[PDB]
Amino acid sequence: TQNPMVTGTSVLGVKFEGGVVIAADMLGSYGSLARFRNISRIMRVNNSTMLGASGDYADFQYLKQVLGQMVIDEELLGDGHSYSPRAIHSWLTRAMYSRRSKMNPLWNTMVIGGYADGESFLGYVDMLGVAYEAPSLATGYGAYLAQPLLREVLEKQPVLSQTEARDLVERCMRVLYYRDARSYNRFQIATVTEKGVEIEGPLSTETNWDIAHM
Amino acid sequence: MEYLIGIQGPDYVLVASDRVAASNIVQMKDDHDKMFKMSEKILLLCVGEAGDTVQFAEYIQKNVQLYKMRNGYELSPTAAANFTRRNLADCLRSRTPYHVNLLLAGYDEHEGPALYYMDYLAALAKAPFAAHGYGAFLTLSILDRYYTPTISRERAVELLRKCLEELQKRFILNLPTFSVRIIDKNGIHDLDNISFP
Amino acid sequence: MEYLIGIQGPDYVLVASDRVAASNIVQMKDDHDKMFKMSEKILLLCVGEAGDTVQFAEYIQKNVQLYKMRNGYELSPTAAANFTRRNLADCLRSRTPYHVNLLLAGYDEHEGPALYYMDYLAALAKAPFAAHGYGAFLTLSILDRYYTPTISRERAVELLRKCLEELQKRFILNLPTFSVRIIDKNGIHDLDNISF
Amino acid sequence: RFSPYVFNGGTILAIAGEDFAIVASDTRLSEGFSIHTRDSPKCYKLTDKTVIGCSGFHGDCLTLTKIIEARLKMYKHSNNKAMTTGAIAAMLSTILYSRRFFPYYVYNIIGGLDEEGKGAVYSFDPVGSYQRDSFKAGGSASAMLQPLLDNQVGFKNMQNVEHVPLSLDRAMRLVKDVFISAAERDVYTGDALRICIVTKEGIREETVSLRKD
Amino acid sequence: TTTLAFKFQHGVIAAVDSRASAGSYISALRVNKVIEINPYLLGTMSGCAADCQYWERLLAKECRLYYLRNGERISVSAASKLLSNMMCQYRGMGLSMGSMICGWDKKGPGLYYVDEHGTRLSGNMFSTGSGNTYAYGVMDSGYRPNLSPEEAYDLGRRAIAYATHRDSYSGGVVNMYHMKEDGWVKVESTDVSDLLHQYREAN
Amino acid sequence: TTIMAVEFDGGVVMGSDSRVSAGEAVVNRVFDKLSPLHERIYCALSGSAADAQAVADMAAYQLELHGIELEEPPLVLAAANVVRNISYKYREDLSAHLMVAGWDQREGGQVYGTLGGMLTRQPFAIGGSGSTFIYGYVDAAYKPGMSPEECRRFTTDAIALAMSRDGSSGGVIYLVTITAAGVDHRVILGNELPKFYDE
Amino acid sequence: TTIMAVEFDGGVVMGSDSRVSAGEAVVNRVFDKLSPLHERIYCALSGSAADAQAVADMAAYQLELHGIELEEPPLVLAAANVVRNISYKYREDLSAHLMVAGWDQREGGQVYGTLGGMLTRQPFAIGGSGSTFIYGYVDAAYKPGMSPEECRRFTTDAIALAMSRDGSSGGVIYLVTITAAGVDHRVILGNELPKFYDE
Amino acid sequence: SIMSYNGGAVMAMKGKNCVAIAADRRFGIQAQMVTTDFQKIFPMGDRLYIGLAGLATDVQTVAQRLKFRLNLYELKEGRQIKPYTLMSMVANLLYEKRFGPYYTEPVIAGLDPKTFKPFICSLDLIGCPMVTDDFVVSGTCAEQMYGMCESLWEPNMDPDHLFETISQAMLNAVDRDAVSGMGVIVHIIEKDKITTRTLKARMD
Amino acid sequence: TTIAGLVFQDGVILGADTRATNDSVVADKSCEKIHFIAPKIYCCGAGVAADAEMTTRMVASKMELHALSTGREPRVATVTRILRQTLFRYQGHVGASLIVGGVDLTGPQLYGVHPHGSYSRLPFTALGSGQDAALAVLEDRFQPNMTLEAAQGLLVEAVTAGILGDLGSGGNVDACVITKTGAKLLRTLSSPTERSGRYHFVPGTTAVLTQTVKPLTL
Ligand SMILES: *[B]([O])([O])[C]([C][C]([C])[C])[N]C(=O)C1=[C]N([C][C][N]C(=O)C2=C(O[C])C(O[C])=C(O[C])[C]=[C]2)N=N1
Ligand SMILES: *[B]([O])([O])[C]([C][C]([C])[C])[N]C(=O)C1=[C]N([C][C][N]C(=O)C2=C(O[C])C(O[C])=C(O[C])[C]=[C]2)N=N1
Ligand SMILES: *[B]([O])([O])[C]([C][C]([C])[C])[N]C(=O)C1=[C]N([C][C][N]C(=O)C2=C(O[C])C(O[C])=C(O[C])[C]=[C]2)N=N1
Ligand code: NA
Ligand code: NA
Ligand code: NA
Ligand code: NA
Ligand code: NA
Ligand code: NA
Repeated sequence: TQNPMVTGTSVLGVKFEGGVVIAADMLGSYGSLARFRNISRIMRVNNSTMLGASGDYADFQYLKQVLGQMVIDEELLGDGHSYSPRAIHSWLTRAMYSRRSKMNPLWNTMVIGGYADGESFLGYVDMLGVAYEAPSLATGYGAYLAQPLLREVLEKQPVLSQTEARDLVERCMRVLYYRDARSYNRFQIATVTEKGVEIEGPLSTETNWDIAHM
Repeated sequence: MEYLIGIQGPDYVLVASDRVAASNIVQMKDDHDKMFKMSEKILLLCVGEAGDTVQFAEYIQKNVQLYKMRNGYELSPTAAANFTRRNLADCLRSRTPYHVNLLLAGYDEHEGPALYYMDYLAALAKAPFAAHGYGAFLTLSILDRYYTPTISRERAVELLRKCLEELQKRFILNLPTFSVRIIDKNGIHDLDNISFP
Repeated sequence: MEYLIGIQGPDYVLVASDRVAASNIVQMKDDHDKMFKMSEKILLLCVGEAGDTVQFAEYIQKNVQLYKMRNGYELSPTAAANFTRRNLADCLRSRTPYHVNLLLAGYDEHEGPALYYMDYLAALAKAPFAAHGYGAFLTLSILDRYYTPTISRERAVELLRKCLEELQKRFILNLPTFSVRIIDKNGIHDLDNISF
Repeated sequence: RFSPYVFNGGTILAIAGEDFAIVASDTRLSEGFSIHTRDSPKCYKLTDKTVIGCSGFHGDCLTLTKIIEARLKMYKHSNNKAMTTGAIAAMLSTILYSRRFFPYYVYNIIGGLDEEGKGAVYSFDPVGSYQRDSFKAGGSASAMLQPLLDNQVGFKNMQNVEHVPLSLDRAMRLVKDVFISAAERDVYTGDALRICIVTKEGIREETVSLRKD
Repeated sequence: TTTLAFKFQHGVIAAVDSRASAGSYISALRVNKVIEINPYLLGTMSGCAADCQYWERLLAKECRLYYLRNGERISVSAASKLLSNMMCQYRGMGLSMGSMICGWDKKGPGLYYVDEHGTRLSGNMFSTGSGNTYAYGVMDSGYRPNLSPEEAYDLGRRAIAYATHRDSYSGGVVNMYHMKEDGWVKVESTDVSDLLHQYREAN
Repeated sequence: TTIMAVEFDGGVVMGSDSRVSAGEAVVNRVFDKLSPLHERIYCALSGSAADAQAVADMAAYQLELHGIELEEPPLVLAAANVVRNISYKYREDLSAHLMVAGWDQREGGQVYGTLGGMLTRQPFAIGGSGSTFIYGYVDAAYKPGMSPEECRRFTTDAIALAMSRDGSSGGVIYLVTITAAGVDHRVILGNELPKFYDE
Repeated sequence: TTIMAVEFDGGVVMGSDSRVSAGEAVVNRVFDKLSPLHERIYCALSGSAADAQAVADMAAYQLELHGIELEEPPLVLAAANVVRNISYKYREDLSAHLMVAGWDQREGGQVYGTLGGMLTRQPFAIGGSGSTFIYGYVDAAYKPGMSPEECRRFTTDAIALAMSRDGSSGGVIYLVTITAAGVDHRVILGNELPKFYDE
Repeated sequence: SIMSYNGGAVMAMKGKNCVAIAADRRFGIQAQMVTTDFQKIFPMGDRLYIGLAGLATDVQTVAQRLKFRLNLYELKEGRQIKPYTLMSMVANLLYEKRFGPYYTEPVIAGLDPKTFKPFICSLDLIGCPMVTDDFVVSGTCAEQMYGMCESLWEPNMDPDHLFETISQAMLNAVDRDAVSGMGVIVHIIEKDKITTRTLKARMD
Repeated sequence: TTIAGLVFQDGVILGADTRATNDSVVADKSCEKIHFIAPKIYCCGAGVAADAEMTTRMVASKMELHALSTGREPRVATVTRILRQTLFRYQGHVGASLIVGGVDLTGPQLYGVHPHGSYSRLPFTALGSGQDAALAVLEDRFQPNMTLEAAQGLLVEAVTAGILGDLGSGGNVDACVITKTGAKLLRTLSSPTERSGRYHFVPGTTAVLTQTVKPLTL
């Protein structure tokens, strides 16, 4: 994809005690036009791992199709071996770089949440194959708005609980709804823990417009 | 930038090339030779872009030599010229187009002397006289003035002198010395290099 | 394309310009003079775009001559050079920018000999020696080799010969003949044109 | 239009002593005017006697490190021995030049131990021109650090100064102070300072803090 | 960059500067711009560093491979021809490469300017790189065919030094070799700025 | 941006959104786009904010003095022509659309468009980026002879429908109702927007 | 172009306009844009006509043989994926949007969009140039649990509203109603289009 | 680039009751060096000097046009100009060409003629002042000069310590730049005296 | 650059960082971006540093002229109008992004003014390269009628989020509280981030060719 059509905006992410949580609004924007206001930009990869995607939805849906089949292909063998959160993140770095290096990139910026062997994984990958780990992540315009607020809290308290992390993420998506033009007030939160991958939604943030009387 | 000239006679062909191998603003060699021996009775004079001239000329040279070894007789100037044209015409609409301007002077035993002309497009033209480079714009009208079909070789060198002296007088590029060669019945003959003060 | 050179001495300034007036591929004149008499003890050597050189040089010449008539004394080489710089600097950011490269060689009675350098941008630089054109790329290192501050004028012409002979050997443009002039206490002095 | 490169930044540095080799870097990864992450060190361990610093576009860094890791094994499988520091640096040239017409945008500095035991640094450009050095800076703050390294390690523009070789004590302190100075003046240098020290005993890693703005 | 080479009575001099330069910034003060293919064959370097290094190392590979196959050392004509063919196959690709191949063979002392375009010129004297022109000036002025070994070294040393004085993209150290009938000898790795300070103090 | 003016018996309703965009960034989520030109004349600002404000300031200045010179309130046709002539004269330079509306003793409630220096009186008009998405709705839902309340409903419904679809439109709905009696300003918040299908 | 598909209990309604434009010129004012893929699967053609037909031909060919290989009618999810994969693979090269809809024994009446190689099931979807102008109307006027007749009314109203505003859309409204019972084709003429405000 | 056509390098620095200012001596045109004694630092009083890098014609023009205004100020006012005032005069002079600017990045260094406290600043091409308590740089080797200055600078340095700091900072920076060098010049501004020195720098 | 503003109960607070960047190199560590306009009107400088400098200078002079003539403390609406109509004539080429804050006759007032000549009256705003981090902090924790203590804390937290988050922004938080009774300019209100050094060269290590000494004698 040289020119993307139906883009999704910011995907958030943050580690907590015994798990990881990610959030992403359910909007596919056709430029300025909010075309598709009910589409899931988050994906259950396997029991250990989940994947949220900014950028072009057709390229994300291709990656969803390819990953889904890889996880199916793995689960056929049933030999006590699974793709870890790091392993999917490693593959996806090599996928985007290979497509970048053929000058036919998948126009996406993605966040990979996961929990396995006691440890929390949160991993960034973009269209060019730039990848890393961090205690929080925010793709797209959320890098400039939301990531400041996550690093503010994580300076004062490095290790959060699930409720601390969830109520923080709800506070972030409120700021994105106000300040990001390409966002919407329908979103999904997706947590991962020992239990597995939950995908809760559709949700909304309670807004406030009292500053309009000043 | 470089300069070639050919003058066909009744039973011979006079030719001459400059000897500057230029680079940017510098005259790297004053003694450079731009003529390539195809056969005993054929010279290919070649000018153009730096690496293109020698690579093209030598590819032709070796295939003309291959024709000699294969069959026990050399190509005629007509055959050699159309062979040169066929290669340059096929490269024209391809990945590696050779930007080369060239004269093929020769002597056939049956057909007599022949001077051929060819631009980088690979249009072949038989001519009584011709010239390549920016120097041709000054010197071609001198050949129109003083050339006749029955010109003697000793006079044809004095005609050549007037062209080469006009380059020293009017052409902005240096070109101090020139290679000179005649082809006839008895093959290729070197002559004194027309140097100046 | 054209070529200038200046060599300052202890009590003099040698200068030289080529004599080709070129057009497209043709050498229209072999005898062209590129030096302009500003004062009795000043030469402006000028090179560049075809019409720009003479129009600029002559505008300066006449204003230097106007300074003589107005005040009963000529401009110094320092004054003349900064005047040349002031005009070229003001034209730089305007409708009519003159693309001219130039040397101003002169002799003051108090300050002694002086050779100035100036590109089309109008950066003025006093130099013991300098040169303009593509020929300067070949010849400047010959001046670095053999120049000393105490060079005699007869030796300085033999130094000039080595620069001009290097242009015949290596520079792709013709440039067969060169104008040559010395300035000192006794004003401007013509010298034999270095032909080949 | 689609641009396949992007500048992630960061600084790298290597010094070759008589019995050691420092290879250090910052930990900031950037894009535009935002910070991607503060824990992305540019030092990568290859063998027990060799380490490489890689800065520039991070997509190429990850790939090129993974290529070198893959090639190290392929050599060891063929030849039944680890690659020498000089042999890695020679191999890296061919990998960088194999992408001459679509560059690995990666400023590489290898540092480690040659077969004679001593320190050996090899500095690079993106398309694979290299040389052995005593010292070299690279990446974002290359220009800031290099002339100070020329001064203090090379003894350049100094007289009545005895040309004593670099102790590992002195070189470690120099690497701290230069990366402090880079962090102040470079936006793309900051957060923390990875320093890998290669001696015959092995590799050991320190982590001094830097400016987090 | 500034490289030079000239033949004289006692074989062939080959002198190069050492500056590398990404833009106005000096990438490296001391880069070795001569490759030693064998004891009887050198190669100067100018233009793109990676092109110069790769392609002249590949020449050396093939020259080494020629020795093993034929059981005799490669000629200077054949080696210069082989590099120009590598450049001919990569014409129009934006390779920048400006070598001179110096050596000694059965044919005598040999010197060849080889170029990125495919150019391949046999000649007595050559110079390449950005400082090309400034090197020629000093070299041509003080040249004789009948120089002594020491006077030849003085010419090559000065010519690179005065080129680096004028050319921004040349500097560092002069690296001068000397070719003979019994192979090359490294003459000196002299610093240029110390030589320019020395010539200033002589006046 | 989404703006809308509506005409009725003895007055006009006039509505905007509140989003000032800078590409994907929202610079101001609570910008009043209904600027007063006179005591009973407003204009709905759209396009370039710098251009739109400067015209509104210059129109306000011109209409203030024009009003005092007549010893009367200015006509809405006069204020529409003041905005028209500025927009027309500098049409290459400016990139804004000022929809003008108000009330007169003479011609009553009236709505004018000034898109690129033109002038046209309409019963309703719409403008800005979000007006694109609601041309179907306003054609469907408009019928003549609406009350003040029916117009305020219709203006809220249309601008809310646009705010849902247009990225450049959003925030709150600002409303102005101009009559002989006066000017009724009102702010419909993002909390209490009328819900439609949004999936 | 304006296209529209709508979903209900035991079937789908599917509608288009009929204008093939070439800039300001109308090449064909009576083009049926509802092409059959199978006996109970249609697609609504949009964007480039040459691209849109070629995909429909290739999808029809693929789905014909796929249907015979299963010994059953193809699923609408299958036909939606056949159109998706073609549109995705040649997304740079093609410039068309094929909205696919039909009926199954399994999942019943269903509507899919394939905009630039994506796939999404919606209760209704709209596409082409004229869909821009009616996003407000379809958000306003859609409510769930509509009959066949309520859907045919809604599809006619929306496409007529778009045809009024969009220059590239026009002519007649072609309608297709797909159920278990079969396929009901119907042509609402330009004479008998539903009138709204158009001044 | 425009600034790098002629290139150059200028630096200024603070010590205890003194200021230093220094610059390279190269005038060149792209690759070619022309002369090795080109003035980039100009006096604006007894204990106040201005250094000008970048485009050489504008280095000279801005120097001359600033001296024009300086001499008018000193005659009108009846005093030597204060250092902070000269900064604002340059800022005014450069911002007058806001949309057609002189391609030079000035660096001022002087002592206050009443109190003799150190002052330094630099301005961009459009005349935005930047006062510091440490150092200021301008040229094609700004990055190189910053890295030396940041590491080598210490507070409260005596005249001899300041000279060694600023000289080594210049010399090593200009030695990693192709279009800066061919000598360095350094002025040590003290209360009692001005000590101008030229260094044994690299000439390549 | 991260600049920001905030309206509270008794007044207005204006915030700004101290880093000035030349391309991607830190030119200045400590500079004041909060400029004086009037006694109870200050302005934050962002965008082109010269245009931010000279416009705020120019309007300050205009307000001094206006206040001296009127004999009254100037209105904050007046500075916004003057800036706008200056900035609008230059069509955004004078690239001064400005946050204008103050108190007058009609209460505390905060205006965002963009370089093309658009403006916005607001209760909170942010501008410069790290505006988004600061504006995200304000949206998260702003309420109407803050205390003097809470506003300082919030506005410091906003400018700090830019300082860390934005590569352009850095250094200390300058601030300016403008209550009814004057204006408190809290310069270096915070310092988010905290060496060995010492490269003592011996006198004589630098080689010297020329030496000239000009004595001055007062
Ligand atoms: B020598 O040629 O300087 C040297 C010789 C090697 C064997 C070490 N080569 C290099 O230093 C070198 C340079 N580069 C690429 C960088 N190119 C440029 O910066 C550049 C320059 O500046 C020199 C210029 O000149 C203004 C232009 O304009 C034509 C284009 C690019 N790789 N290795
Ligand atoms: B509304 O019309 O959106 C609104 C109305 C005002 C009266 C408040 N205006 C603005 O929000 C606004 C936007 N801008 C400048 C920013 N320009 C653009 O967003 C813009 C862009 O960029 C996305 C583009 O294409 C990139 C175009 O098309 C050429 C036009 C405008 N100032 N005020
Ligand atoms: B419908 O999408 O309009 C319709 C649907 C088909 C299935 C029949 N398609 C067409 O009418 C159509 C048009 N073209 C090629 C010609 N296209 C253009 O000229 C064109 C135009 O002009 C209308 C415009 O708008 C100005 C754009 O801008 C986006 C691009 C191309 N083939 N089939
Ligand atoms: Na930093
Ligand atoms: Na920062
Ligand atoms: Na919206
Ligand atoms: Na229509
Ligand atoms: Na230098
Ligand atoms: Na040099």
